[PDB]
Amino acid sequence: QHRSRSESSIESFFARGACVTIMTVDNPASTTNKDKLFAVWKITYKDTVQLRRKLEFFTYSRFDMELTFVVTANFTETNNGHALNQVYQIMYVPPGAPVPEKWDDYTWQTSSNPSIFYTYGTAPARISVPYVGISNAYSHFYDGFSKVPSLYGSLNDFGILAVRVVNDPNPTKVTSKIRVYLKPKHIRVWCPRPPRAVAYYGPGVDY
Amino acid sequence: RSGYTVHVQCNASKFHQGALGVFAVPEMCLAGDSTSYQNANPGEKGGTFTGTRFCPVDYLLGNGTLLGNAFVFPHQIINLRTNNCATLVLPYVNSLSIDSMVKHNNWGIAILPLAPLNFASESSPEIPITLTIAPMCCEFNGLRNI
Amino acid sequence: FCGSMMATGKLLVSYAPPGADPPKKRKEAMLGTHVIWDIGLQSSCTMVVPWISNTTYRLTIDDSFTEGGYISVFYQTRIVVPLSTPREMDILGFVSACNDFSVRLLRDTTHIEQ
Repeated sequence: QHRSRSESSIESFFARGACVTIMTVDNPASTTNKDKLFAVWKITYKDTVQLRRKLEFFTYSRFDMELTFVVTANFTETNNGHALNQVYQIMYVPPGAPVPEKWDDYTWQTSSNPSIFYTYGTAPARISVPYVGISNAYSHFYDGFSKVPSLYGSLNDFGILAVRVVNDPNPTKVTSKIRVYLKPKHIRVWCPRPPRAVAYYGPGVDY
Repeated sequence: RSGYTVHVQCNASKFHQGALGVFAVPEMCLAGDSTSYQNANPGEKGGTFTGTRFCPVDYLLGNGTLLGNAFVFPHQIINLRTNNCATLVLPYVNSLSIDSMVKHNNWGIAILPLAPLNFASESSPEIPITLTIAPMCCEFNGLRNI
Repeated sequence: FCGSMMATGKLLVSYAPPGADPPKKRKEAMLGTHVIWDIGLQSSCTMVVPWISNTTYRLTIDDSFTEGGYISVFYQTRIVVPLSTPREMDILGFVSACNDFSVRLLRDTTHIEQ
């Protein structure tokens, strides 16, 4: 037999990096004193059609995450004033911790939240998150309620990603976008199910 | 925690024809055409699918997936001209090693007519289907009073 | 069961022990001691009632007892027939004593007096 089944394996079928979100931040002008924008996004796969649809083939799952960040920037007005190099703080808030609510706040200080400091113009930043969960596997479908006479189908908690620019305001407003590329790793699945059609999918098992 | 053994039987004569499919869906999250705790738990009375209250869609199995693919789930076929009994031995399936039974339903059992019922003239116009469930390897912890 | 060879169905034969009033619904009888008799592959059903009493003997004629148990037959399932076959069947019953029965204290009261 000169044909192998090694390209349909679970790792081959799933472990591929795809963009999951685009987070916008900016460093405003030092003249106008409006608040500096910061980005917050909760980790969830229910916004990428392809990854979700490939996950709904099964009901129980386990995997680690590999996250990469691609940062780009641009001036947003025709001014001769320029800016120096920029450094970005990319904070990962594990599942269960408070989320930032203002750009300057103790949440960008806690020793518990691990951060990355990335200087513009260098190789993209990368990290790996392990399997974080209280059960022995994620559950895409859950026939249960939180309270019995309450939500019908548990939701999975992965963490949060917050992003800001460490530099203080320049005299020039510069806007930046960070694209997050996620890659599941060491994945295992259980109990296959029939796949759903492309009907925009849905928030739950509702249709 | 516990497993189950389900035995389905159909009483039919040699002049009846039709086919049934029995499917054992793990974590059978259903949906109607909009749920509450009253809909997902109808009790021993059970519920009924429907075609084109809370009544999922038969050809979608109530969860948006086509009926034809439903054979990925553990299943059996009762063809009246070959056999009229089916048996499924369901082990315990859950992400946790043990869980609260009062809030969580491990399995769902669905019975769907693949080929409608027909019979010779003047026969019995409707035949009975019986379910018999036996728990296996049960065990409980955290005993309260009463 | 003295019905047709082409009939099919199920009956529930339940035994209620002494001191318990008779069951009135098939579900109540199902939770007790019972047997499902399948009309279609067996023509006769046997049920042995054991010996239960505080004393070693019991009086043949007694009043206010209102116990001893009951035997009941319930429709577990309807009866299905293939064709114009008659839908009315008959069943007969027979009773006997096992090899551990006994009696004592002979009493005779037969009299033709007027």
